[PDB]
Amino acid sequence: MDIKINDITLGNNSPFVLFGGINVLESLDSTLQTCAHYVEVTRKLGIPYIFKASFDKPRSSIHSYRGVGLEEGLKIFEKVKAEFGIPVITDVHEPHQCQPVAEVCDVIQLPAFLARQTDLVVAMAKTGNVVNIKKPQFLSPSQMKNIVEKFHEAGNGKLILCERGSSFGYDNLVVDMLGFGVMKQTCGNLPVIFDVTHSLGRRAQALDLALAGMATRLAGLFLESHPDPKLAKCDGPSALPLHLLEDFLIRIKALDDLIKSQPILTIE
Amino acid sequence: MDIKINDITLGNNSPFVLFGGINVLESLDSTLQTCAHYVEVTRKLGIPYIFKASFDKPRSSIHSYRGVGLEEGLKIFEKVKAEFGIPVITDVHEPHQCQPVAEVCDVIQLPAFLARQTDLVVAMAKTGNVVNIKKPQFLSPSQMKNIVEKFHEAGNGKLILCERGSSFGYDNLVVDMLGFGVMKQTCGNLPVIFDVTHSLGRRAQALDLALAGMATRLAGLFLESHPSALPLHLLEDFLIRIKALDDLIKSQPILTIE
Amino acid sequence: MDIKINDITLGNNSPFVLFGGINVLESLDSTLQTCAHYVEVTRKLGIPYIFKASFDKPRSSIHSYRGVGLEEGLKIFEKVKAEFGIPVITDVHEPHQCQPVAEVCDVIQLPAFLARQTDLVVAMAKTGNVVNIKKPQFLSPSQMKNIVEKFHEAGNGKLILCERGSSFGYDNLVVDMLGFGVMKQTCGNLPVIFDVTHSLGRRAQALDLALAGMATRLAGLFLESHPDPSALPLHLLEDFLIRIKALDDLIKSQPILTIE
Amino acid sequence: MDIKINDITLGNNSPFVLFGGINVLESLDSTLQTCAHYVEVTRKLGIPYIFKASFDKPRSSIHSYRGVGLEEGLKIFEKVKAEFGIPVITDVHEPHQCQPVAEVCDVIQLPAFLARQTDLVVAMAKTGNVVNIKKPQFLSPSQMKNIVEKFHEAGNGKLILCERGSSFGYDNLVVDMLGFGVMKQTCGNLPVIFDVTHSLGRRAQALDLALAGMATRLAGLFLESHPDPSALPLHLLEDFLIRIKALDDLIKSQPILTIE
Ligand SMILES: [Cl-]
Ligand SMILES: [Cl-]
Ligand SMILES: [Cl-]
Ligand SMILES: [Cl-]
Ligand SMILES: [Cl-]
Ligand SMILES: [Cl-]
Ligand SMILES: [Cl-]
Ligand SMILES: [Cl-]
Ligand SMILES: [Cl-]
Ligand SMILES: [Cl-]
Ligand SMILES: [Cl-]
Ligand SMILES: [Cl-]
Repeated sequence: MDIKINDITLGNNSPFVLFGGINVLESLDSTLQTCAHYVEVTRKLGIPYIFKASFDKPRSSIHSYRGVGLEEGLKIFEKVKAEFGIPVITDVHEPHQCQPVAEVCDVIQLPAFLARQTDLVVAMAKTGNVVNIKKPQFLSPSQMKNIVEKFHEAGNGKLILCERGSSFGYDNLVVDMLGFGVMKQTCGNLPVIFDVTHSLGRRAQALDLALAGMATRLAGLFLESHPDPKLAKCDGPSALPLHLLEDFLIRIKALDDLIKSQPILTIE
Repeated sequence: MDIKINDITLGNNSPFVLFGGINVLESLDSTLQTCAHYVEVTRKLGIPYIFKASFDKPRSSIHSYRGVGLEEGLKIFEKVKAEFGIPVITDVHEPHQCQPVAEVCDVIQLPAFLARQTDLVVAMAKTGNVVNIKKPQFLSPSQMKNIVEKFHEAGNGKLILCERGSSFGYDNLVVDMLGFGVMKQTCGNLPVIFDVTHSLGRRAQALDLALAGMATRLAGLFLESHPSALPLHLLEDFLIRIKALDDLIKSQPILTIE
Repeated sequence: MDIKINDITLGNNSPFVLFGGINVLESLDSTLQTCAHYVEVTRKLGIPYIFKASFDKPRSSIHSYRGVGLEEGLKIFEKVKAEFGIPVITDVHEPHQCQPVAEVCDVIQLPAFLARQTDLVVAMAKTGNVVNIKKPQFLSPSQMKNIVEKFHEAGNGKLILCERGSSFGYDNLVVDMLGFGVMKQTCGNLPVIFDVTHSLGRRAQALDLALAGMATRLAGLFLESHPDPSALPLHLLEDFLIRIKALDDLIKSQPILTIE
Repeated sequence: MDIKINDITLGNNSPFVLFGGINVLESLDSTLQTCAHYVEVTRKLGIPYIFKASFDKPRSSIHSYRGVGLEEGLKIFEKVKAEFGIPVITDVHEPHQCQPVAEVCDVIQLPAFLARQTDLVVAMAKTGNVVNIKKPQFLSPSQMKNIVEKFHEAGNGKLILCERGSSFGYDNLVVDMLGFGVMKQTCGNLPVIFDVTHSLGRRAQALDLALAGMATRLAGLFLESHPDPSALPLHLLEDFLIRIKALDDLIKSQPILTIE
């Protein structure tokens, strides 16, 4: 099943869509600057693109920076849309936020941590917007159908499943490449995308992991990069250096183009 | 570090406290009847007891029973407290709930899935109530120190750490019995309790697992019962065993291996 | 199902048996000295005791110490048995070793890393000796019935199942305390014992872990001790075992409670 | 580091080599028929090829078919080499087997289950043959360096590291795609290959898993087939390999990008 996000076609047998940006909104200028680089690179290479950012980071330490908030975040997203003409994605945290965020933001994201909170799921469903569901590290690929069921019952079937790794002992994640296939098979072939950033604790391996994931035939890649850099723990420890964006994406796109040009081979 | 909950002294070198009750409040009478059974059994045996129940089930299906809700829930807890003269514990899911729930409920519980929601942690901290922190299946015993830090930063140090198992592959949980010690050593010897019910698959294994856990020298046992859950009629036979073991473990000085 | 080892009754509802000793044999004197400490303490407390040691360490690095070897190892074991009149246990690594080792050693042990080696299982089985099966970190409790079936087919039912923890991510073990019961239920209630030593992170945690395991109602406890792989400090042996026994006596004094 | 195996260049930046064959040798006839198909397909597509088979299955249940055995096994291998002029690979289980197996078989394989058995490692190293090290499901990628160090100490540096998945709870494996990079970085960029067959549960997932692995830039792919739970249907080999080769050629055409 494909989903339409404005001009973009999202689906497991379509050219991959980049859901790309930064961990959290810092300011209007930094946002436009970082977004512009993503927009120029994506236009150059011909990759469908949706700008990603959180306006709030609700797990942040008490007196540490957590974002700009809902009011100024939505203002920044409005400007990104007006300036670049692209779709955007952000995450929602309380049921009340859903309708107003859904007015501006084209895709609304269910945090992995809140993935089981029924009122949030219902509230998101009611908006009618495309929804990105982050798969929790503690949930099996087959347990995702229950979240999908819940959304369907609440009357919204435009769902994206986003992989971010699974708990592997203490203080460690592993990405089960077989999980992509299980989610395709058991959730009606909804678009599946890969959050390579949050599957990682360091950036050196980001390309190898991304390429492996995309080799499995996916609707898209979800990725964060540094902005106008805030070094000491501000951008996320696995964020890609922004200047490498082109060199990175050119390889992802070449791989994706190859996989998608070959018909699906059933092994029976 | 010991914590006072009315007359109860809760601590890792104190007689174990039973955090016992049901999954969700359904009706006043049903709650009173089941609570009465716990109260009678625990007073008979001489085990400090705190009655547990949720007033809402925020994660259950659209097509399921989701509880009596806050307003009704608090009324029931008020009645439980007045009738039996015991403390109670419930979970909270939203910052705005904390102050009203904390007016009635002696212990307020941070749900595992919300363990890292800062706004909730702050709102719970501000009540000044004793807090029960549910340890998520995906967090290491070391990572728990970070939640404890948040609470301290928010001005509340009356914290309980509650073990409920850790993720072990897909759809399976294992309880790392070493994690109790790691939490004790790294989180300032705050009270550690064991949620045996949510650690389990089959109820058949509940005594064996509860005894294993309590053998590591813990402040309390957290369990649910039903007339998954322990059958309510077996509560006395079950508690006799836990108490015998707890009393034995606590009668022998901590043997430090070095 | 109980197993008799000379005058010892080993079983999941009998007083726990201590399988205790050292990692590797080094010399006669040192072996007698350490066994003497164990024997003194276990005789005093009234705990059935079986002395454990390897004669070989086949995974050790090339330039590391490996033990005294088979021939010298058996002589030491003969001497240990002669002096103290207790049963002994050692591990075997090759089919040919099984018969001569079994003539001397009361319990022979299948190493975790070789637990699936059919020819080794067959040769151990044929001795008719009591066998201790070390559960591998990568095997589930229900996969152990496959090892048990193998011993049965080869004609030996005097089997002990020995828990030592399970792979938990990279570089960590966790002991699933529920696994004891699953092995009890699906492997015909064979004696289950707990290797607390090879389960462990740092020794400091040995008492807490041993007590947790024994709380589940087990046939025995398996530990190694150090000079004073985090073995127990030898000078703490008595204080340690007083607590294990006290707990084991309490658990065993109460009839099994079926939860239904 | 590259390894020469006859005319084949094996390395993490060379065209991928296929280590392909069957679980176990049953007869010469059946071996030749299956190998013939591999040879034809790999020749047509231009993929370097090494035929794989075990002559023995040391972990099978007692009365399951265990393979033809060493003597008959080496004869079959000799005929494979004579008929097709290709290199071959097989696994060894005892030190005494190593020199005679190494005479015939170009690559000798250390089983996952025996990975830490020092005597076998040493006996394998002394042959001077190319060695495939199977990574155990319970060893971390950084623990592999210790096996490599042993082989280096015992005189052999022609080593291949073979991924086959890691323990993930009970009776489940996961392949950590990051492990390939970690092995390359910490073990001197030795050739790393991927056993998709043993990593798997249902054969339906074989292509996706294999492509994912090879996307990480590897020296080779390791698989079993069968005319027709995990083995690839022999008739799909061409279609399968067309896709692996297309992905491999692309990845290997692009300069390594280090994220800095
Ligand atoms: Cl995110
Ligand atoms: Cl956050
Ligand atoms: Cl998560
Ligand atoms: Cl990482
Ligand atoms: Cl609860
Ligand atoms: Cl719930
Ligand atoms: Cl949880
Ligand atoms: Cl060893
Ligand atoms: Cl093991
Ligand atoms: Cl193999
Ligand atoms: Cl085998
Ligand atoms: Cl293995």
